This record gives sequence, C-alpha cells and structure tokens, in this order.
Amino acid sequence: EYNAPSEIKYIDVVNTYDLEEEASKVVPHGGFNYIAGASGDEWTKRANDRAWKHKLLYPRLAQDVEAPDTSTEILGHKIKAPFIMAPIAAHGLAHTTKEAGTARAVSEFGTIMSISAYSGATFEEISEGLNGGPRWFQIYMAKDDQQNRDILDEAKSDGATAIILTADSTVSGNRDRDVKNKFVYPFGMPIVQRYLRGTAEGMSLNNIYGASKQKISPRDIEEIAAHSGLPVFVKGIQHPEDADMAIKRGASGIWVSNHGARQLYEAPGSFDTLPAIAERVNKRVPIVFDSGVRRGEHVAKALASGADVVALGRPVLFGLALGGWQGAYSVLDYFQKDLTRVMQLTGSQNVEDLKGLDLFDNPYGYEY
Amino acid sequence: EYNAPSEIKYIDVVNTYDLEEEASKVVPHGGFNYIAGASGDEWTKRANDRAWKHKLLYPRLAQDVEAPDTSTEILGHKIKAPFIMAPIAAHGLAHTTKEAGTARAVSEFGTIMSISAYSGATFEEISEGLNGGPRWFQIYMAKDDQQNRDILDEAKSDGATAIILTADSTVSGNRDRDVKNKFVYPFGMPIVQRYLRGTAEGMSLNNIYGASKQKISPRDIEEIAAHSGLPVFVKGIQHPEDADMAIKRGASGIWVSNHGARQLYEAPGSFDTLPAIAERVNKRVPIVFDSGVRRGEHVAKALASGADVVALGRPVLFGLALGGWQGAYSVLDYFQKDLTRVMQLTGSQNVEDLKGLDLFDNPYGYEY
Ligand SMILES: Cc1cc2nc3c(=O)[nH]c(=O)nc-3n(C[C@H](O)[C@H](O)[C@H](O)COP(=O)(O)O)c2cc1C
Ligand SMILES: Cc1cc2nc3c(=O)[nH]c(=O)nc-3n(C[C@H](O)[C@H](O)[C@H](O)COP(=O)(O)O)c2cc1C
Repeated sequence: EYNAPSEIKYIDVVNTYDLEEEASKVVPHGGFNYIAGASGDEWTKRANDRAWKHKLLYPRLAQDVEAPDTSTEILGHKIKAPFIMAPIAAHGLAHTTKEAGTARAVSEFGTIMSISAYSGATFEEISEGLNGGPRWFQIYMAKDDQQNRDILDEAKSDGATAIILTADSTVSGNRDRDVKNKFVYPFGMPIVQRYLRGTAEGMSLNNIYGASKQKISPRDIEEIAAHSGLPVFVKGIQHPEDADMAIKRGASGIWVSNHGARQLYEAPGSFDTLPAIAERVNKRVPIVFDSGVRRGEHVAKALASGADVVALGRPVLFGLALGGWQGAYSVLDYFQKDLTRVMQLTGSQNVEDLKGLDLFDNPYGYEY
Repeated sequence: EYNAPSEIKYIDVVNTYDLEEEASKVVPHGGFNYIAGASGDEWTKRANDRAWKHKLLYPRLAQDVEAPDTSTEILGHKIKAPFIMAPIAAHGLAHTTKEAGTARAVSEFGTIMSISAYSGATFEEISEGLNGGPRWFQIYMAKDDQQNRDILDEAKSDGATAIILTADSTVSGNRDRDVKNKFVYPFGMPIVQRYLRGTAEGMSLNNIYGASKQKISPRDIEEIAAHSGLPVFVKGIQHPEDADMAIKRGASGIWVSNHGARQLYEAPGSFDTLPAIAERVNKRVPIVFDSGVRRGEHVAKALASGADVVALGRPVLFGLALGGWQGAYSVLDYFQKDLTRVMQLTGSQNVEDLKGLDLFDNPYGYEY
C-alpha cells in the first residue's frame, strides 16, 4: 500500500531547500505532503523561514580564528555540533529503514536522537540503529496515567537521558494538504498502540492526536519529572510566560518550537519568539530551539539569540528519503560544515563565541 | 594617628541609607569621606542609586509561594543569599578590627569574602576572621610580571577559589572629597609589600594606582587566567564589548561595576549597563553585579536583569560615616530579610524564580 524509498547512499548537499523538491520525486505523494505540509496556506511555515532575515549576521575581520570547533555539551552529553534530531513521527513515510536509519545517521554523526512516541519502529529497532548513542524520548501523553508510567519506563529502560513533553499538539493543526489528500498512516506505531485500541494503520492524525491527552496541565510536567527521574523538556513554547510556568512546574529545559508550523496557524515565525523566551528563562534551564532551521547561519543566529542547541527536522527526513542513513548523515554533515564556515566568517572559534554575537536588526524584513 | 571606632555590637538596620549619616562623632572625617565619596560632584554615584527606579518590580499574586529560600551557588560555593562582599581597601578606616571584622561577618553569615590587594590586614589577620570561609582575591595588573606571579601565588596559598582582576582603576578617579581633605592612608598595605619600592605612607593615592599597571591588555586577562589556575573575574565592565573580549581572553566571570562611582565620572549608573552586558555574555560565564546595591529590591532587580549574584560594598563598611556608627553582620542579615520579603511579594520561591521576573520600564526615571 506504501512504497517508500529504500536506497542507501551519501548525497552532495548544496543547500537543504533543494532537498524538499528532490524528496518530492521519490516519496509517495501522500507521505511527502504529510512531511512537507503545514497549517492553513503555510504562511506561518513561510514566516519560520523568513524570520531568519529579521536578524542578520556581521562578518568580523582579523579575529585571530582558524579551524573553528563546533562541539558543545547539553545535559552532560558532549555532541559534535550544537544541533540534535527533533522528534518526528513515522520515518517509514520517508524510507524503509525508518527511525533505525535516522538513528544510525544521528549516532554515526555524534549527536542526540529524539524518539517520537509515534515512531513506526520499535525501541529494539531504533536501539540497533543507535548502537549505544544518546537518546531522548518524546512523549505524546496517554490519558491513562499507568500507560504514561509504562511508556516512560520503556523509554528509560531503552536508555533515555531526557523526556520531551510535546504539549503543542493537543489537537491537530489545520493541515490542508493532508485533508485534501485524505492522508492516513500506512503502518502501525508500536510505542502508542496501547491507547488507540485497534491500530494506528488507516487512522488520521486527528484521531491519534485525539487518543493522546488534551487536558495537559503543569501537573503533567511535575509528574513526568517525578516518575522518570529524568530532565523534562517542555516542547512547543512560543510565549515567555509558558517558559516561566514550565520551569516553576519542574521542567529542566525549554524547547522553543511551533512544531514546524504544523499546529497553530497565523502565529509568529518561531525564531521571532526566541529572544523574549531566552530573556525570561535567563539561564535557568537549557533552551532547545526549532522550527525552520535550514542553514548554518540559522544555527548561529539561534545560539546568538539564547538557544543552547537547535533541533533539525524536515531536512534530515528529506535526506533519509534520498539516501537512508547515509543521506540523513549527509544533511547532518552539511549543517556542521556550513556552521564551520559561518563561525570562521563571524570571528567565532567555538560555540560559546557564537552565543556572544551581535545581530543586525533588519526592520524591512524579507523584501528589504 | 587614626582613631577608628572599636565597639562591637549588633545594629537594628531599618535601611542602609541611614547607615551613611550614622557614625562620624569619633569616626574620622578624612576616612569617612574616603569611603563615602565618589568622582566629580558624585552625579554618577547618584546615577548608580537612581538607576534602580528605571526598572520597577511587579507584585505577583496567588503565586503558591511561602518561606522563600535565598540560597544560591556560584563557582560551586553554596551561599546563604545571592550577594557576596565586594573587594574594598583599608577597612581599618571604618573599624579597628578592619578586614578581620568584615571577614567574620561574611563567614558567619555564609557568603564569599573578596580580599582587596590594598587590605590593611595581613592574610593571617583576615584568615582568623574567615575561619575557613570562602574567599576570592582581588588583584591589580602589575607592570612588573614578577609581581603578578607573586600575588597570584599568595592568593592560591591563602586558599582563594577565584581571582578578581580589577581593570577600571589604571588611574584614580577625580575624587574631589579626598583632594579637598588632602586624604592620605594612615596605615600600610601588607599584602602588596613588594611593589611600592619606597614607603606606602609617603604615597597618598595617585602614586599607588601609578605603581600598578596602566597598560592592562587582554593578554593580562589571559596570563592571569593561565598562572592563577583559578577562575578569573574581570571587574569594572560597563560596556558589552569588553565583556565579550574578556571572555574570549579567558575570563571565567564578568563583574559589572563602576567601582561605586569612584572612577570614571559622567558615566552611566551601573544598573543601566547590566542588561546589555548580560545579553552579550549570554550565559557563557557567571555575572557579579555591583555599584549602588542598597536594598533587597536591588538584589532582585539585578538577578532579574542577568546577574548571578551582587556584591555589597559601602553599606557593609558603614562603621564610619557622619553620625553614630552602623555596618557588618546586621547589614548582611538586613539584606537577606529584605530580599525574603521581596521574594514573597513577587511570587518567588527561590533565587532562580527571581531570575525570571519581568520588570516595569519607567521612562520618566527618578522624579516620575
Ligand atoms: C513529519 C513531521 C512529523 C512530526 N512529528 C512530531 C512528533 O511526533 N513529535 C513532536 O514532538 N514533534 C513532531 N514534529 C515537529 C518536530 O519535532 C519539529 O518541531 C519540526 O520538525 C521543526 O520544524 P522544521 O523541521 O521545519 O525545521 C513533526 C514534524 C514533522 C515535519
Ligand atoms: C572605600 C572603598 C574602597 C574600594 N577599594 C576597592 C579595591 O581595593 N578594589 C576593588 O576592586 N574595588 C574597590 N572598591 C570598589 C568596590 O569593590 C565596589 O565596586 C563598590 O564598593 C560598589 O559600590 P557601592 O559600595 O556603592 O554599592 C572600593 C570601594 C569603596 C567604597
């Protein structure tokens, strides 16, 4: 019923935008539009991308810099570059090796794998791809407390070193592409099957989101943190008040995100929200930033604006479609090399120097 | 020929402003004006004080807070409240127990003592007051590198766990009170018995800042940062570019200060400089803030604006000025209790919560 790409190969990445059109040629139409699409007419996905032009980098000269070092550390994980893999459902829509292929790319590159609760691969299949590499587990909460305890226990037993509480998808965004394509998952989700009584095959993402917890409160952040004894990130924050609340409720990290514009429509581009959240967090917990990172310049601008790392999403999945783990790896390698150039030209010898950059305010925005 | 007060007692501190007028009816005019005075007509000392009215606290209701905890940690020192003692020369101008008295107050209260290179007490006298309490050593950059090696070794032998490189004093401020009083130190500086070649008493104030390094460079920051084997704070920073330079040169901390307005005249109030510096530092190293902290509200505002801790100066010395005397352990206890009240009224359970406060921008400034 669904013929995902299966080829494994490295790819020469000139830029990540060209990956979308290239992946559209190999991924079945429904699955491709599920990955690529966003809410409404995609104005907020375009805002995620255009937001990068609001704050511009300065080249700096005679900075006494050579061979920049992209390495960093988050929550006692040394990682090769200040980016991690975002939790994304259903990698089998992009490639037959699915989450095992993404996990292999992430572990081979040397950063953190985020596992979606809506993975099409089992923990065992992902663990094989990770080969001991670090992993964080993203929970889409069951309504039943005991199922959450069981899901958290499974993830920590698999070796999770943080929990990502995604709270921005209590209902689906208005994803017009998936509505027009009448898109359903063509395979099961082994980690959350328990609270879908039946199977996730042939279900819409409405009824799967529907089966998850709508009435998430701060108590949920407390209780995940107490049960897991792991640091909890709260993912989907765009308003600084939610960051303050999440920290006061026991979060160990803030994950600034609008879900790649797949949720609330006619909202700001995610990067525009970051400085106000970073100023409110004021160093209390680490910040992960995502939603629209496409270039090394974007990684640099996020760090300059208060993020400790960024999370990568669609570009990595498009690489997986085009080359399996080697194609996904190629995208991670592109971001690392792209950032190294940006570090050299900005006078940045290391990731801490990036955090110290001043940005040029562009009040004209995209058209200039 | 200097009759400092010698009485030891607790004092009922209603506010720290009243401590300045209290003291001078045995408490010598010249030394009082050395402690209290500032550059020019003291407009920038007034600016340090009025800057607190630029950013106002909001009371925050039904915040689920009681028994706030003022404890915090800096460079792995757990301290009772988020304030430390600033490095101040010549405590014997305020009281016969001099730096040993201050050290005993600081150690008994449970925070960090900063030792001025221009202490009138030997390290062994201060050590007796400290009774194993944590201490940081404040240096000036010597022209003679042997003198930099010598004082860094003295620091480490004396159990310092950080070095404070004061940079903002390569020459003296235009301190009109000391000029009009023809003020001379009435005692020696035993710690820096190695620089002044001739006599310490014979050198008034302009010759002592002259015997030290005028030509401080980043390499000075780097060299202290290398010989010390201790974290180095660079003290006197008011411009964000200096904070970025200092960190790139190996500083382990930024100490935002204008030296209590005793140095450059017709400069901003210190608190007005803090947010630009905190934004540029962007979590890379801890920030100590000083110059004008008089109230618990000031400690809260500094933390809300990016400082990890504040340093206290003149109010702790107030064993000296204008009337009948007051300043010590009672002053540290005042600041702790005052901060606890502010925490309760702002909805802050702990020092991290203070770092998340939003402040009201007052564009009308002091006269409102
Ligand atoms: C196909 C797809 C599926 C996603 N599924 C999840 C999910 O299972 N869990 C989650 O927390 N976020 C999910 N997200 C959001 C991502 O974690 C991330 O926020 C987003 O991909 C970032 O935007 P970008 O990829 O355009 O840069 C998904 C995003 C995509 C594109
Ligand atoms: C009497 C006096 C002497 C000082 N001596 C020194 C010094 O030896 N070393 C130094 O780094 N700063 C010195 N300072 C500056 C203090 O460390 C601190 O920045 C200042 O007291 C803070 O301002 P405030 O006390 O008005 O709040 C001195 C300040 C005063 C009032």
